[PDB]
Amino acid sequence: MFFLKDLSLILTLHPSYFGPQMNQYLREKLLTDVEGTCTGQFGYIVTVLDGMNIDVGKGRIIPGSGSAEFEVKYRAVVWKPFKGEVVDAIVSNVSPIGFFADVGPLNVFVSTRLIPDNLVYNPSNSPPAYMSNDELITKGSKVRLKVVGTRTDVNEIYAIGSIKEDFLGAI
Amino acid sequence: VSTSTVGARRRRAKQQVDDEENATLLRLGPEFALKQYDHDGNEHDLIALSLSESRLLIREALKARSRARNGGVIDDDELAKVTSGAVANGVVKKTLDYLNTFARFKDEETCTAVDQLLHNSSDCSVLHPFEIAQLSSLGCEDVDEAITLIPSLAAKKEVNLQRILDELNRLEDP
Amino acid sequence: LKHGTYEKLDEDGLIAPGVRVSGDDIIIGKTTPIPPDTEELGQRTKYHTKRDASTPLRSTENGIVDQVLLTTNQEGLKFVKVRMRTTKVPQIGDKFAS
Amino acid sequence: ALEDIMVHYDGTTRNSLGDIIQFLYGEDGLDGTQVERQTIDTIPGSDKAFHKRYYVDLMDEKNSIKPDVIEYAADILGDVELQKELNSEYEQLVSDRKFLREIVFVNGDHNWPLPVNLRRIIQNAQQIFHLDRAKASDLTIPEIIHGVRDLCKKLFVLRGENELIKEAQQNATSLFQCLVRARLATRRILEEFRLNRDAFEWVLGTIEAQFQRSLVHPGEMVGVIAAQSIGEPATQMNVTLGVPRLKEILNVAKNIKTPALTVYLDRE
Amino acid sequence: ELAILKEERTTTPYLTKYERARILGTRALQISMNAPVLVDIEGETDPLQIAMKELSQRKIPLVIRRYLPDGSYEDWGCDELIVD
Amino acid sequence: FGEMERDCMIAHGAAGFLKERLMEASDAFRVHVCGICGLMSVIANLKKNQFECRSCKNKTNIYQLHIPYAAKLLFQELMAMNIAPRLYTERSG
Amino acid sequence: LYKEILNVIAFDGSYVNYRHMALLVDVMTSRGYLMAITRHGINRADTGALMRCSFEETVEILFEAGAAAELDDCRGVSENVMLGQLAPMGTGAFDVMIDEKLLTS
Amino acid sequence: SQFPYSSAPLRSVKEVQFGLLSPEEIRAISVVKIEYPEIMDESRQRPREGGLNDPKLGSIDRNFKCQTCGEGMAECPGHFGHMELAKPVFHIGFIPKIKKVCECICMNCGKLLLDETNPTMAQAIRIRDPKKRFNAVWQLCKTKMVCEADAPVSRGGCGNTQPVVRKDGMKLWGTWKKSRDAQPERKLLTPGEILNVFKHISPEDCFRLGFNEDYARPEWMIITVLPVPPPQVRPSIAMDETTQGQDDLTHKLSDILKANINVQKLEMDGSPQHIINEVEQLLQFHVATYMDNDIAGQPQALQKSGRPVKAIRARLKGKEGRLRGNLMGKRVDFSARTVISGDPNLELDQVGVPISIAKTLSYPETVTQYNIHRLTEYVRNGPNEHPGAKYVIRDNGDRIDLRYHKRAGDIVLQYGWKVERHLMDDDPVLFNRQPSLHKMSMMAHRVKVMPYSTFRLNLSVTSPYNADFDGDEMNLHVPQSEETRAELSQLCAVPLQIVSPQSNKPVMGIVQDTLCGVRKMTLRDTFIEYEQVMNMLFWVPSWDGVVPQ
RNA sequence: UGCCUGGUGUCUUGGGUGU
Ligand SMILES: [Mg+2]
Ligand SMILES: [Zn+2]
Ligand SMILES: [Zn+2]
Ligand SMILES: [Zn+2]
Repeated sequence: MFFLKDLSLILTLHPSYFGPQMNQYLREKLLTDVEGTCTGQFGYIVTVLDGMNIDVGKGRIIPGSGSAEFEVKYRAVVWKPFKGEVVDAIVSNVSPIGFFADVGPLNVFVSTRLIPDNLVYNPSNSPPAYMSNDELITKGSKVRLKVVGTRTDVNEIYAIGSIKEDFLGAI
Repeated sequence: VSTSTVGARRRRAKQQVDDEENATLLRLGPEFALKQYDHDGNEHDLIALSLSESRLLIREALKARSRARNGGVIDDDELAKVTSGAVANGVVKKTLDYLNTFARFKDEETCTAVDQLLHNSSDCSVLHPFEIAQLSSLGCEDVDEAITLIPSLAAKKEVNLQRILDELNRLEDP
Repeated sequence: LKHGTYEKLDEDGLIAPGVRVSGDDIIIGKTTPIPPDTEELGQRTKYHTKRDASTPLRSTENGIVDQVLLTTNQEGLKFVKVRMRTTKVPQIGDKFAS
Repeated sequence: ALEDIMVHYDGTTRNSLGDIIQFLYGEDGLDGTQVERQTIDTIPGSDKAFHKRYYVDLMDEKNSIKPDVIEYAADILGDVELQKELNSEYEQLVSDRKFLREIVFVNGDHNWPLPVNLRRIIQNAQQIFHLDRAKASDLTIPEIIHGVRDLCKKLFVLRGENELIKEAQQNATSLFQCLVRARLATRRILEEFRLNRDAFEWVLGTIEAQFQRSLVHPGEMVGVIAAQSIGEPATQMNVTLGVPRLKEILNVAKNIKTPALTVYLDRE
Repeated sequence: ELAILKEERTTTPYLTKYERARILGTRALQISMNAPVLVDIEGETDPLQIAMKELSQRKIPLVIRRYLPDGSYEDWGCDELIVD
Repeated sequence: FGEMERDCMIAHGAAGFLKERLMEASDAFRVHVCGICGLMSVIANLKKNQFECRSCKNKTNIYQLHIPYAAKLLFQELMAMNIAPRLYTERSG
Repeated sequence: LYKEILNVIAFDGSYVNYRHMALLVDVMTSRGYLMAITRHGINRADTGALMRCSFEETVEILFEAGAAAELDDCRGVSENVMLGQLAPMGTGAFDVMIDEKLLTS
Repeated sequence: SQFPYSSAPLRSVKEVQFGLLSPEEIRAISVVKIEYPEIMDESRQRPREGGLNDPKLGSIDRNFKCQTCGEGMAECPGHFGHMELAKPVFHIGFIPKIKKVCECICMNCGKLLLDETNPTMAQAIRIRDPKKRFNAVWQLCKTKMVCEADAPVSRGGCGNTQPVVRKDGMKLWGTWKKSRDAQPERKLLTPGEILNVFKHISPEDCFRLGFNEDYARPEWMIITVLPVPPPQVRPSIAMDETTQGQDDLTHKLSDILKANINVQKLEMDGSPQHIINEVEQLLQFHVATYMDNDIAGQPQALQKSGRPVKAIRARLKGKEGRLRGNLMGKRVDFSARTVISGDPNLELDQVGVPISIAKTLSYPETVTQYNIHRLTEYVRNGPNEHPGAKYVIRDNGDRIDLRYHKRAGDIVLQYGWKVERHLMDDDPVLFNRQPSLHKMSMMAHRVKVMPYSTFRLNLSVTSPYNADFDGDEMNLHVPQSEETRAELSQLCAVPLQIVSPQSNKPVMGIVQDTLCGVRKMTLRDTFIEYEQVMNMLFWVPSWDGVVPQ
C-alpha cells in the first residue's frame, strides 16, 4: 500500500565539493541514493516529492575529518505490503513448486500448498500453467492474491501470497 | 538508512500485542500509526494513497522533474528514463507498469470526486484511511466481497457500503 | 623465527667469541619440539616439527662477543653464558660528578 | 574539585550542572595575564593637594589654567557654562574619592592590579606626537570632558540593552573608570601631559581597544587554572601556618589546632 | 526556537583565541583535503599559512555556532567576527 | 600521559590534542550499540553487512561509536557485575 | 575564608592573583554551607556518576549509581575524556558549520 | 579510517544510563550457556563447547575467527554467556541496601509500613532525588516496627509484626518478637525468601523507595543468573613456551560453576539440611569473592600460590586500576624521552632533537598538489636517509612499509594519500617535564634537528619547566593532524606563555651567566673598541645594519 | 631460476633517577 511519509537522511560531503553548487549537488546525491532503494522498515521509496526544492540546512563540520554532515528532511512516496492484505498482481513465472507474481517492485512467491487443489499445474500447456476446468493462470495473467508473510532482507523484501480463499485466484 | 520523524523508543518491561503488523486488525506499527508529526512537530494524520492518487502524484512529480531538468521547456518509458540509477529506473518502471495496468481512475477529476466522496461522507468520517485506500484500489463490487477482502469493514456496519460501491462503479470509467 | 639474523651462529647454536654483533642478532640458537601437523601429507621432510626459542641481542646494544661459556646445570642439562663487550666513550649528556 | 568550571559566553562562571559559581569571572571579567599594578590618584593625599591638583576655576585668574599652555586662554575667563561643566567633573571626582576611600579601600592602599596601563599609553602618545616644546595646545575643555565621559561608556564587558545587564556593566568597571577619570582630568591633561587634540583621540581609541583586548575569553577552563595557581606555591612552602593550616582550611576541620579571636575595642 | 536572531545576538563580536585556533585548524585540514581556496596564493604551500592568509582577508567560509548554557545558540560568520 | 598532563592540556584549552592523544595515539576502538537497549550487544558482521541485537530483536536502529578500548573493557567488567551502563546517542531531558 | 587562604599564601611573601582564590572560595560556599575539598564534599554533589567515580570511591559510586538508576548527561570534561570525545571546553566549546551563503562567491 | 567500513551511522555518546541487569536481559543478551567446569575438551585443542572457553564467546587467537560474529581478533568485541544459579545468592555490593529495603517494607504483604496520610511521609515523597527520597523514607519507616492490617479501613497490610534485621557477613538474621517478655525467634533470611518478597512490591511503592521500575528493580539485587564475561576480559597468558596460565577470573568462574554443579547434584539425590546449608554457603562465598575479595570481617579467597584472588572490584580501584591507570591517563604512541642539555644558540621557542629520534617519530602528511614533488623525493630517500619517510598510506587505509619494499622508486603518489615522513625543522611538538605542576610545564616548541643524543633548550625556558641539566629528562609528543598542529602552534606555543595568569608577571627572564654578564657589561666603566663592537653588532639577528655613534 | 620471517609473559619484590 502506498503512503506519504516525512523522512530524513544524513548526508556527508567531502571538502572537495565545497563550492557554490553544493546545494544542488546534495540534491542530486539524495535523489540518486534514495530513489528506488528498499528498506525493510519502510518498504520501497519510489519517488521524492518536490525534489528540486528540498531544504538541506547548515552542514556541521565533523571534528577531525573535515567532511560536513547534512541533515536532509524530505517527503516521499513509499509502498509497503502488510500481512493479511489482498492486492492485485501479474504472474511472472510458472514452476512446479509454485508461481511467482509481481506487485509493483515486489516479487511474490506462492507455493502449491497455498493454491487451490483444482488448479493442477499443467507442464504440457504452452506456456505451462496452473489450470482448472474454468480457471487458467499462466505468465502475464492477472491474479488477486492475499499476502500472508513478509521476509525482511538487507535491502530486499520477500513476500508470500495465497489464493486459497474466496475472491482470489484468477481475475 | 533513512530515519523517521519518530524517535526515542527506549527499553521497557511491558510487552503489547498491538506491535505485530496485521492489515486485518489495522495494526500498522509505530511508524505507520494514525497520528504523525511533520517537520514542525504539529499533529498530522497518516496519509494513505490509492492507486489513482499514487499514479497522479508520481506522474506529476516525474513530469515536473523532467521539465525542470530540461530548463522548463508524457510517455511512461521516457518518464522512467528521466530518473537516474539503473536499479531506480527498473523500480520506477515496475511501479509505473503496475499503476498503469491497474489504474481504476486515470483522470484527475474522477479521482478528486472519488476522494471527496470517500472523505466528506458522514459514514466515511470514521473510516480508516487504509480502509479508504483499499476500497478505492481493489475495486470491489459487493458488500459481502468487500467485507471478505477487508475484514475491518465488517465491524463498521454504519456505512452505506453498497451504494458507495455503486457510486464508485459509476465513477469507474467502463 | 625471530626477525634477526641467524648467520652468526656456529654448528652448535652458539656464537663464537670475537664476532661483532648488533641489535636483534641471535647469539643463542634454541628450539623446542612441537607435535607435527598433517603436513606429512605431501611435504618432502620439509615440515615444521620444532619452534624457535632463540635469544636475541638487546635492540639498543651492540659490541663484540667476548667469552662464551658452556657447561651443565644441576639437572645435567646444557647451560650457556655469553658475555658481550663494548667501549663507551664520553659524549654530550653523560653524567659526571666530583 | 575545580576541574569542570568554565567561563561561558554570557560571562558567567558555571560548572557542568550549569549552576552559577560567579556572575562575572573575577568579579570584573578580565584575564589574569592582562592586569598590572597601577596607582589610583584620587585616593592618596590631603584635601588641599587633591583640590590643587584637580580643581579648575575660570573666574579667578590665578586659580585658572595657565595661559601659555592653551591657545584660547583669552576667551575662557568669565564663561559660566564651561564652569558648570568643570564643576560637574570635579563633583564626579569628589564622589569617586569618597567611594574609594570609604567603601572599597578603607586602609588607603592605592596600588592595585588594573587592566590597560595608562602611564604607558600617555608616554607613548607623548613620544609619538612630539608633545615636548612650550607650544600651546588646541584641545578645548568641552572636548576633553565629553571625550572622557563618552569613553567611560564604551568599556563593554557585557553586551545587551537589558536594564539588569546595564547595571552589571556599570558595576563591573567602577574601579577602572575611577582610575581613568583620575588620570585624564582636565587640569592634568592640559598642564601635566600637555596633550594636543590628535594625541587625545589617539589615547581614547587606544584605551578602548586595549580594554576590549584585556577581557576573558569564553571557553577558559578557569577552574583548573585556579587550582594550579593555588597548588603551585604550596609545593615551594603562636599560630599554625603553612601546609598544615592549608590542610585544615581545605578539609573544613571542626577543631583547628590554635583557635583564636581578634577582639577590637571601642575607640575610647 | 533554539536559534537566536541576528538582531538580538549578545555575545562578544570578537574572535576568541579558541575559535581562532579551531577555525585555522579546520580550514588547514580542509585545504589539505583539496578544498577550493578563496584567496590568491603567491608562493605559499603550507595549508596552515594559506588558512591564516584566508582568515586575515575575512574569506573563510565557516560559521561559528556559540552554545549558550541553556542550549540556545548564536550563529556567527567568520567574515563578521573581528579578528586581532 | 598521566592525569597531571591531562589537567595541563585542559588548562591550555586544547581539546583536539587531548582527544587525539587519548584515542588515536592510543587504544582506539569501534563498537556497535543498539539504539533501543543501549548495550554493546549488537552482533555485527561487517563482511555480510548485517547487524542484529537479539535482546531487542531489531536490525535497523543500530549505531557505531569510537571509544577507547579501556572504556569498552570497563563497561564489560561492569556488566560482569550485573551493572548495566547504557550508552545513548541522543538526549531526553 | 578568603582572608584565611590569603594569610596562608602570603606569609612567605608569595603573591597569587585575587581571581583564583575568589573562584576557590566561591566554589566552597556556593551551596549555602561549607563544602570541604574531600570525597565527602565533592562526591556528594549531583554531578555525573562517571565524573564522580574518577576521583575516589569508584566501585561504591558505581554500585550506588546502578541501584538508583542514575543518568549521566555527559556534560563534564572527565566523562568526555574517558569516552574519547571532544570535551565541551576550550576549542570544543562551540561548533563549526559550513557557510553555504559565503561559498556562492 | 583505520577501521573497516561499516554501514551503521557513526554517532557520539550523549547520555550514559545506569541501572541493574534483569535476569531476562542477561538471558537475552547471552549467546551460550556455561555448564561444564572443564576448561579444555580433551587437552587436544578445540576447547569444549558449553565450557568457560567456548568459541562462541569470542576469539583471542590470530588464526581463529569468532563463531558468533565471524570477525577477527582485532574486531571481535567479545560476547557474553550466562550461567544459571541453582539457588539465588546475594550481590555482595548491595547487602546493606537490601537490609535497608527489608527494614522499609513488610516481609509478608510486601507493602510500605507508612502511607501518604502521615504529613511527614507525604513531605518525604514530595522530594525528587531518589537517594534522598529513599533516605527520608527509611528514616521514617525505620521507627514503624509493626505492619498494620488496618488504617492507623484496611491499608493493605497484613498486621504482622516486623522483624529486626541484623547483618552478619553475607547472612541476614531476622528477629521476630513473637507473642510481658516472651520467647523471640531469630531465623535466617534466605535470599530466595527476600527475592519472592521483593517480586511482590508494587511499582508505586518501588518508585517511592527510590528504585526505578524500568531500570533498577529491587529484586534484581539478588543474583539468580550470572553473566560470564568473554575471554577478552580474562585473557590467558603463556608463562613459558609450552604451558599457558589461566586467568584469576577463569579459575574463580570454574570454582563457582563447580559449586553450582555440587548444589544441583546434592539437591536431587538426598537433602540433609546441614549439608545443603554448607554447600549453599560455599556457593555464596565463591560468588561474593568473585566480585569483591576485600570483604572486611572474613578471610579472603587465596590462590594455590597463597596470593589473594584479584577480584573484579580490585581491577577498578587505585592508581593502577582501570579508571586512574587506563582511562584518565594512559600510555601513548608517537613520543620520545631523553636527557636535556642547554644551547645558548637556540631561539626561545626551539628545541634541539637528535637525528635518531627524528627518524623514529613521524608525521602523516596528506599528498596535495603543493607538495607532491617534495613528498616523492622523501619517498625515494627511504626510511634511513634524512629527510625521508617511513610509510605510505593509501586512501583505503592500507600501509606500505618502505623498509620491506623492493620497488620504492616504482611508487607514484596520488592526491589524498598520506606519507608518514620524518620529523623535520619547524614542526610544532609538545614538550613536557614531570611533575607537571602548572600549565607552563607543557609548551609547544619548534623542532630543529641536531646531532648527538640530548634534547636542547634555550636556557630561559628552564624556569617554567623547573629543569636543569644535571640529568633531568623531558618528554616530547608529536601531533598527528593538521587540526592538532594548529592547536599547538596557536595555543601552547612558548611565546604565548611568557606571562602567567597566576601572578600576572613573566615566568621567563634572563638567568645565570647571562644575567651576571649583563650586569658586568652594563657597568658605567665598561668600554668596547670598534673591532669588538662590529662583532657584537653582527651577532644581533634583528640589527638593522647601522652602527651607533 | 632457486628464492625471504616480524611475533612476545605475567605477577610480586628490590635497588635506583629526577623533581
Ligand atoms: Mg636536576
Ligand atoms: Zn538492543
Ligand atoms: Zn565475536
Ligand atoms: Zn504486612
